[PDB]
Amino acid sequence: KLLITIHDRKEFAKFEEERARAKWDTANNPLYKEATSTFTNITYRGT
Repeated sequence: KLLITIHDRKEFAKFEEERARAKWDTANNPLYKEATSTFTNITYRGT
């Protein structure tokens, strides 16, 4: 629908993937203005 049609949803399931890092987030809100989900900002390498 958005870009890949696979992780566009799946990173909202395990939250461990994030291709575009929630980006589309259509599984939650319209874009990502409300509450998007990203670990990649704090889970960089493991610090």
